[PDB]
Amino acid sequence: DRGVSTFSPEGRLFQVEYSLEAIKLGSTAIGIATKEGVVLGVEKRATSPLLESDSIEKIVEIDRHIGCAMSGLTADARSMIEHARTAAVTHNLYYDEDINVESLTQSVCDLALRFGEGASGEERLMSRPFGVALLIAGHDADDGYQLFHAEPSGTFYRYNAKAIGSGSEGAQAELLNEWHSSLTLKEAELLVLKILKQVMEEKLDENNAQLSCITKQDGFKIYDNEKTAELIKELKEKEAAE
Amino acid sequence: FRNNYDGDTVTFSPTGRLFQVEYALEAIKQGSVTVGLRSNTHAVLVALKRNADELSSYQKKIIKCDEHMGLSLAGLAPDARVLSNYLRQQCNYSSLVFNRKLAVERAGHLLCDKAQKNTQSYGGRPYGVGLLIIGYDKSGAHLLEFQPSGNVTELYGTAIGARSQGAKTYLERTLDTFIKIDGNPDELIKAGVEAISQSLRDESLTVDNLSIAIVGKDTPFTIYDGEAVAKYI
Amino acid sequence: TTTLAFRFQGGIIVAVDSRATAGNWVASQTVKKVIEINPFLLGTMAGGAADCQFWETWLGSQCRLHELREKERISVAAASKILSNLVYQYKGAGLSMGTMICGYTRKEGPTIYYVDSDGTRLKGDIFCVGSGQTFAYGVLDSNYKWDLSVEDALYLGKRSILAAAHRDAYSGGSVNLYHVTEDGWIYHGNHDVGELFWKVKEEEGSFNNVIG
Amino acid sequence: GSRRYDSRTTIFSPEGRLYQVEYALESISHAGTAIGIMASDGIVLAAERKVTSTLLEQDTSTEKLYKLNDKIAVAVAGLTADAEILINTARIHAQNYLKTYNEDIPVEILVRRLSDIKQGYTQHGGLRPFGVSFIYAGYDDRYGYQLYTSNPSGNYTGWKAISVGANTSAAQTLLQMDYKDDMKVDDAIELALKTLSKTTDSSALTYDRLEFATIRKGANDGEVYQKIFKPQEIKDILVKTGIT
Amino acid sequence: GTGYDLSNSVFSPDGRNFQVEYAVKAVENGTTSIGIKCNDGVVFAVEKLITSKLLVPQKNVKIQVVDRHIGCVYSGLIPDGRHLVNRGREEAASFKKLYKTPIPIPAFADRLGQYVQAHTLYNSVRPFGVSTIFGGVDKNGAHLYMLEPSGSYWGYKGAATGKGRQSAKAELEKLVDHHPEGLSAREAVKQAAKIIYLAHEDNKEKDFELEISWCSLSETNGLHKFVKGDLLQEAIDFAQKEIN
Amino acid sequence: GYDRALSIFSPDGHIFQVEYALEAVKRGTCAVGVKGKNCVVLGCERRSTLKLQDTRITPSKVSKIDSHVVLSFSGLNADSRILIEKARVEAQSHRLTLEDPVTVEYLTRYVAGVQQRYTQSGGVRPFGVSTLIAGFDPRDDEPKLYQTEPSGIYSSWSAQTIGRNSKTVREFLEKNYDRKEPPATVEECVKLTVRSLLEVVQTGAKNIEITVVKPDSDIVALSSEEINQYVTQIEQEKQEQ
Amino acid sequence: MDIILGIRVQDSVILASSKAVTRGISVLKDSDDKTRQLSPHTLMSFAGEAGDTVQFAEYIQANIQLYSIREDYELSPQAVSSFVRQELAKSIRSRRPYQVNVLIGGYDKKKNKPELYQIDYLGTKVELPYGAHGYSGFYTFSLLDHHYRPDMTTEEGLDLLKLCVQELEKRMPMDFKGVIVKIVDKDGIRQVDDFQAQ
Amino acid sequence: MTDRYSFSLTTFSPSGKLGQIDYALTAVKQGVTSLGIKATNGVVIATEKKSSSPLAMSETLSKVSLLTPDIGAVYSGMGPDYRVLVDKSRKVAHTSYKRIYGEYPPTKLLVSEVAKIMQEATQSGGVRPFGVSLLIAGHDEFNGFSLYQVDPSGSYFPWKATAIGKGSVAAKTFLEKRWNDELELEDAIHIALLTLKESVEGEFNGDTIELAIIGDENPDLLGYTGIPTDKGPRFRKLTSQEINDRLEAL
Ligand SMILES: *C[C@](*)(O)[C@H](Cc1ccc(O)cc1)NC(=O)[C@H](CC(C)C)NC(=O)[C@H](CC(C)C)NC(=O)OCc1ccccc1
Repeated sequence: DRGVSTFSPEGRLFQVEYSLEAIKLGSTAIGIATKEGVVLGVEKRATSPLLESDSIEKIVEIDRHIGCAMSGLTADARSMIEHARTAAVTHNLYYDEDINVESLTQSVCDLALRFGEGASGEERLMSRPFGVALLIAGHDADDGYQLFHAEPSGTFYRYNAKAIGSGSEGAQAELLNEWHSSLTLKEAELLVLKILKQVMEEKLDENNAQLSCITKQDGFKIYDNEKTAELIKELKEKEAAE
Repeated sequence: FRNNYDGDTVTFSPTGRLFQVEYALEAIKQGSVTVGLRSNTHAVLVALKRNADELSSYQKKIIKCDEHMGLSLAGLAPDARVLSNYLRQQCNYSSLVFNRKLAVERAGHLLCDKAQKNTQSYGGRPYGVGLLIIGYDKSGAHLLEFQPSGNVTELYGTAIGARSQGAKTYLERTLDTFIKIDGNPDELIKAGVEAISQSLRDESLTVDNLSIAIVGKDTPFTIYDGEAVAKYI
Repeated sequence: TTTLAFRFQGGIIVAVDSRATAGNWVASQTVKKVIEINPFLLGTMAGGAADCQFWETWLGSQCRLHELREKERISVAAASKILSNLVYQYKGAGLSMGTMICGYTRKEGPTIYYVDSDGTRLKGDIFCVGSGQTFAYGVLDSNYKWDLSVEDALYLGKRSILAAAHRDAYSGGSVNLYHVTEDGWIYHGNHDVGELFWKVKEEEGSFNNVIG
Repeated sequence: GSRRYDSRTTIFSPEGRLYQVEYALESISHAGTAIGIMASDGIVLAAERKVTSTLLEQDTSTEKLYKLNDKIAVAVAGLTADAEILINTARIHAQNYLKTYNEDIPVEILVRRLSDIKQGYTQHGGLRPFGVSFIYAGYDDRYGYQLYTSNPSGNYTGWKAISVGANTSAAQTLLQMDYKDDMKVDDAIELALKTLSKTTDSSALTYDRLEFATIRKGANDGEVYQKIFKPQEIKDILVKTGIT
Repeated sequence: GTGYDLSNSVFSPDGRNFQVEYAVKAVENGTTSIGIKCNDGVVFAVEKLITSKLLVPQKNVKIQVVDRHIGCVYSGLIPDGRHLVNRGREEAASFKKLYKTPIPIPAFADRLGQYVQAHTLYNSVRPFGVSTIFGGVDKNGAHLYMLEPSGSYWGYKGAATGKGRQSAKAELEKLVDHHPEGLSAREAVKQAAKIIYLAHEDNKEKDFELEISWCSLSETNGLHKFVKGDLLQEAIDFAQKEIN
Repeated sequence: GYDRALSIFSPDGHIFQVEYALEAVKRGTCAVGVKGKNCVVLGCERRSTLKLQDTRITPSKVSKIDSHVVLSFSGLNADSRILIEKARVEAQSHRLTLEDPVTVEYLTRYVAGVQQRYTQSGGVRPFGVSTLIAGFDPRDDEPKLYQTEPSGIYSSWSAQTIGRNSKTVREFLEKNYDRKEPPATVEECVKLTVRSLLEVVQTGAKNIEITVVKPDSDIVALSSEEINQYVTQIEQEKQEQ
Repeated sequence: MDIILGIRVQDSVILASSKAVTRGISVLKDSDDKTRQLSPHTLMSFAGEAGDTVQFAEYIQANIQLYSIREDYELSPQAVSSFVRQELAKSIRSRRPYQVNVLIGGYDKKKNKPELYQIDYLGTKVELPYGAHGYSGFYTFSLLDHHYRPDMTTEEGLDLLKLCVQELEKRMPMDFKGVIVKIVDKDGIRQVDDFQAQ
Repeated sequence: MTDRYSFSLTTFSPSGKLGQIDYALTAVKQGVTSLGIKATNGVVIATEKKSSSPLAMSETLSKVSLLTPDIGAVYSGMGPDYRVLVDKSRKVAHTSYKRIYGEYPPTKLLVSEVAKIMQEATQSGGVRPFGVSLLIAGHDEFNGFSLYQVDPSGSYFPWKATAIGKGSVAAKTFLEKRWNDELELEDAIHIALLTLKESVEGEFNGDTIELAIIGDENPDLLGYTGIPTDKGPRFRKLTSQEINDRLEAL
């Protein structure tokens, strides 16, 4: 066949690229970073009315100051989260302090290219790249609120806002306009909620969508349905208002 | 042709080419531009940080390896991390064991040798990143260009990345000029920014988009970004 | 070291001394022999300083991971077994630590666990661990009632560690108190024996030996 | 590299099938038929020797019926060599169980272990599966008489009567036709011989082309006895049942 | 059929190893370099294409030393050349450590020989993309060697490889004939500088930089040293003169 | 030594080996599970390509991981054993260290990870198996029902099915299961289960086995008759119209 | 050592185990249950080195339970003891052996007979009418060698134990804080909560 | 480096065939003929010494090898594969039997060992099956005389007499005619020589033939005396001379 870590003539790694195609088929995930915190929202996307929508966990807590959202082959994200959580706790044990959001992200991305069948560089024993992308959002005393996009390519970017998954290119353009350096947390919440509504196939409600944020004061919290449902209502109203 | 000899690095084409290595090189080109130039007292790295969206950052392209050495990356970020890190250890080792700062020329040999290994054994893939190493050691200022092929060269100045050909011609001209910017850092830097702009086209180097690093006689390799470079735009 | 912890009607009381020695040299009289794993988990330290400090701090990190992983507070039983099982891995290597793990999960209620480097893990209502455990037991055993006021229980505790601080050459410094209700642990201050002794002597009439 | 010559023996077909297993089974289908019939007072194992000659030493021969334990025996269909590899490791497992619990290994426990080994070559390692199918005939104080069957896939099941190898579909129909729950060893012995007789790809069903074995609990005793019929014994029982 | 050229250790119908031959192509495509054996030592010289004015002159060195008496120069994939020297260096240290005496040139040759030949035995490795000229002075004379990607190597009076191996070889052959008594270290150094200049015609498009080194029992005490300053200029001129 | 990457991405972003693993699940016999208000039921169909088996000793489809948790599946039998085993071992290990039996979600999450792991490790193909894990968390009475698949994904269902014709029977359950009022009884819960199986089993008294799990390690399987009685009464619901 | 007694009567097996847990000069606990239930009809008591004791017990408990679920069947007492002996026998020749002695008492539902096994940390197994580990054996074997009859009822068995426990309280130097008794018969395992004065 | 051939080189084809085993058999079919006949008091194995040049010394090339003092083997197919097989066989006879029980292994077991080795070269990663078929003849106290044939597949069966290689079919037929369960060793040796003559194109004498027997004990070939229980090896290779003598009575 052809090496799992081969280069296309255009200078790209097939497996990583094909990996990205998979992520495109994933459920939408959006993150907005403001000076009042970072907001993370995701499209549950239950595949059947019998599936208990709240057993869908696409937003998880890395540490009290770091949380993340995933898109694509979500099963692949478990070991990533695990690695992340451990790295956070471990850092704290060794240094008596919180792991910087960028450092944590850098650590997760270090697993990215560790795949192959005998790649001369260490012991990269993983048959394929990860089929999921992550939005790592947190806060630290050095660079405040941060939003990161971690991909199977090993590279991670920092965004003020970012959308990944099925409705990404669409939602991304939206964020472009809507985002400004003085958004409030509440504005960002509604905003994410609105953009999810446009890209989602299903009619957004507090059951096929989930919000969450991370603020220096109370850290990472996942909004329980009731809390979100009202923001949904509040959004429909502000929209109908013009 | 090619299609049958580019399945992996361990294969030679009928003409003697290693396509996988070549495709790796192709990732460098697709990478943002960066430039390096040195006088006899300093060495400077001016790198153009590239952004995904206007909501995304301009991914850092300058890594410090030791107080007296650093480099700029053009290509796969992860690979630059791997390589920079390796260099950081070699520098560290040299200090701890011999209480000696690592010669820039030697750091180059180490990088070449490490890359070469991924081009002769099955399974591995070449590194998809280009590196520009600058440093001040026991023999003055130094500038190195590192190619994934394993080829490392020492120059007075140079550039790699997209449209890098602009800056490279400009410096091949400005040679006699900047090579004498001894004792003056701000000039060598300006001389660099004037080389990097020779490869622009899309936009103009903004503040949160320009990145410069310097090292020399009495300057521990340091990196400037944003406000720090404002006075160079 | 002297440390104690006992269960009673109002929850759990935990008292410890704060002296650290190396032979006959008194290296410190200001040591924190109690680690707060979390809002409802306390670990006491008796034995080798490094051993306790290091491994109990490590225990803390393990408890945190359990909570991130299971989205639920780790039980006092499981928290203690983790330390226990770890310490057992090193059995025979020389680790030295007499530990007490106290907490209050809704599932177990007030709970105290004794865990030492021999690999012994015991559940109980009363425990005194340390070079001065016998001195504490003497005072504590003879005044304990399940029905003590959170005020009295607290005192008895403080008084027992005081007892030990007096008779045990390797115990002393000050007393650190804690109370565990299902609303978590509640620090009840540090009481320097330097003054606590005389005060209790006068106000209590005990320590009737010493000339004051 | 070598990836060029790798047959990838452990992959799924677009239809969710395991090529190698399917082909291994295809191989098994050309193997001499083996039959196992379980009666109330015992189990019967009969097998047809694929290819033979005048010069072949049938006395010292064995290519289908192997004794695993004293209470368990198997009938083979496929690569004899592959079968022997599994037979031996099977024999070891039995002994470990004994040395550990001071009790003979329950029939299913042994069967599962062997089947698990097979399933292994099905999911990892990049090696070909074993081209073997077994009919296990055993007895234990928990389920008494038991009959099992395992194949390349690593799947195994229990039967009252079963066949493996060549013409199983034909043999199964014939068995499903004359089997009766209350049967008796002697009855099964005959049912077995008849079935083979009607599915053989040969002219006649002679003794020299057979292997026969029964596992009874000899009334005058109280314990289990495995009997592997000798050429002469087969020749007799062959005439008696009326096949001369 | 075909495809005998896609895997490294494969034999083609005519008994060749195409991958090794393709490696040679990479070699022929590289800079030219040579070696001249004289009456008490050896001289090495190589062409250094000046891709640009940015190349710090005299810096990017190519000739390498092994131990203290061996000099190595190669044409082809430079990184591969370094790799081969790193090995040789260890190969040498190992020898000295056990036998005390520094490794004899012939002995050293086979070390590199065997190692290179090794990379033509498996399809999991690529052959070396360089031809190497190396040598030095030992317990009994001076020795010049050239090693092919095939691992093949022989002793030479003069040797050359790379882009202008023919021009060189042509020149070398002249020398061999016009000096049956033996050239001198001083002589060879100039002669070499010339041959590089001549052989540079097959690449006359780009400007180059000369590099020479030598090991002479009398001129360097048997140690490998680079030709610098005056002696270098003197030889550069001796060539510049006869190039016209 | 064998580490060939058998599960890799294709141009469209699919891991064909995992995909084909699901095809093996579609082929396996059907399995279903519906949770009541105080119980969970697991029904499975029985093939008939060959009938003359010994039901006593032939391995049953519903397996006990611990005294309070069961696991049923659709797909390759051989493959399931490997998972059942691992689950059972992890179950004991968890008791040994945490001093408390596993929760259904935990045991499910573990099984799922094992599966996920086989999708991105060298030299191994994915498990051609999907499972339904159900039971009651320790000292809890709220029923739990989860499902896993080759990919390593897992979630909880009010009711679900896997295997051949699961398509059909899922519809039945989608328009027959009211989350508002779940089968408030073990009986009406078991009925809803058979009804859904009949949609596909096509009259199979001996081709249908049900298992009922109640709180506090109360697990029991129904015998032909008990089930046959449910079939009988149900066919009358039809004829009485 | 601690007190570990076992006595097999007519239709059951009785295990008596001391309740004290002493470390150094202090009696840390006086209600210790030096036993683990391996299966519904098999009980194992143990004594020995501080950590090894429970670790071993629980390790064996886990394995038997795993066997039970895998095979949906309860191993016979004989089989379980054979498993435990092999374990100890492997341990004795390992880097750091388990220093634990055990008594395995179970009711074999297939034979409908109680069984008592004594196995020491070396992997020395033996079946007996009655057994004990430690110094206790030095007083109880002759005691039982006198007052023991195979046909004794469970009740006669408990009186026989009381007689032993009294002899041990009289002559043994240590205060073992009484014992905990448990009965293993055709109906499982149950604990006599009233022995502190029966 | 490193054998990265960790997968099987022999696999099942859609038809159910195991190609490499088949091809290995084809290789055996081309090999020079060899046979074996079992008498009531001995066994005889023989083959043709197809010298590959008149300059080569046929002696320095035995196709008939002694595995144990009571077991000998001969083959048909690829000589080199045979050679290494004999080595492994001779060794396994010790490691797995003599060193454990203090006595040489009985014919069936040693054969069983060889068969195992061959079976593995049919499934192990990165190897091709053995291109040979063996005929092993031996004698052990509890099984008497026996003759076995081992194939590349690893399968083996006991024979009264049989032949492998080039003209096996023809030779097998000729044996069925002349064999009977009352043959004496000399009768079989004779019959052997006859059957072999049909398969030989050129010279047929004691120098172009290799024949050995498994018969009575040769205390003369023991090498020492003083131990009653040790009577000598039952395996003996016939000398070029001893053959010719029987050829004149052909
Ligand atoms: C009395 C308690 O055991 C006390 C527990 C404790 C916990 C945490 C911290 O930071 C301090 C103390 N520990 C000690 O008193 C113990 C002495 C006896 C073993 C009880 N002391 C040591 O652990 C000692 C503490 C240092 C001063 C930090 N560490 C040690 O290295 O001492 C061994 C020693 C060396 C030489 C002479 C005699 C003893």
